[PDB]
Amino acid sequence: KSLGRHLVAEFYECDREVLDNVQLIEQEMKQAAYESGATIVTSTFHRFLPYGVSGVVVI
Amino acid sequence: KSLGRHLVAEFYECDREVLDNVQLIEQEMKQAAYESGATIVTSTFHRFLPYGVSGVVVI
Amino acid sequence: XHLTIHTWPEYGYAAIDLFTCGEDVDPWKAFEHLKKALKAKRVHVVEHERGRYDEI
Amino acid sequence: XHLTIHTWPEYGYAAIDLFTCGEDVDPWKAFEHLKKALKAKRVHVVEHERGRYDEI
Repeated sequence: KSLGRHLVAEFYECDREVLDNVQLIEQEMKQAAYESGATIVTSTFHRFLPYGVSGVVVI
Repeated sequence: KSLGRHLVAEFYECDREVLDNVQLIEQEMKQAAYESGATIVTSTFHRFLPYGVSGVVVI
Repeated sequence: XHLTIHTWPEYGYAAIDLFTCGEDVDPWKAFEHLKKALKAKRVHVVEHERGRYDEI
Repeated sequence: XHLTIHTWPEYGYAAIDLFTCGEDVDPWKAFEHLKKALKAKRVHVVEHERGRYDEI
C-alpha cells in the first residue's frame, strides 16, 4: 500500500522518572524496535537539560 | 500553543541523483537546520545499498 | 526507518514517532512496548501512510 | 526536536519530517531549503501540533 507506516503518538501522564532517564529510554526504545521486528542501524540518545530526553533509533 | 511544530512531508519527483548522495543530503539537512535556527545536537546519516539514504539531525 | 522520542518530564508528556517500512515490520508492536514502558495513561495516535504506491 | 529524511531514489521520493520546538524555530524554513535543494516538483505536507498546552 505504501513504502512505510508511520505512527505519530502523543503520550500523556507517563512515569516521570522514566521520562527523565536517558539510559532507560534508550533501552526501552531499542527493545521497542526489536518487538516491531525491525533491524536497528544506529541509535543516539541525549539528555536535555534540565529535565528531558531526546533520542532516535534508525532502522 | 504546543511544545512543538511537526511537518510530515511527502516529497515527489525529486532529483534522483541528490536523493542518492549521502554527503549532499547531510549537507542540505544541516543547512535546513541552520535556516530554521535550530541548534544541532547531533547528526547521523547512512547510505543503504543499492539505493537510499537515511539521515537524522537531532535538534 | 526510525523511532524517535522527545520527553518533557515536567509535564509527564512524550512525543513519539514510529515510522517503519516492510510488511514484516509492525509499528504497533513498538507502540505497545513503549506504552507499557512509559506507564502512559492517555494516548493519541495518528497513522500516516508514507509513500503511497498510487502517489509515487 | 528533530529533522529526518529517508529517500527512495528509484522513486524520486523522500519522506521528510521537520519536528521543531520553540517560537524562534520555524520548521517551514527547513522545508523551503529542502524543497529547493532536492528539486521536488510535488509535495504534500501535514503540520502537527506536538504537545498542545490544553492537552498537557
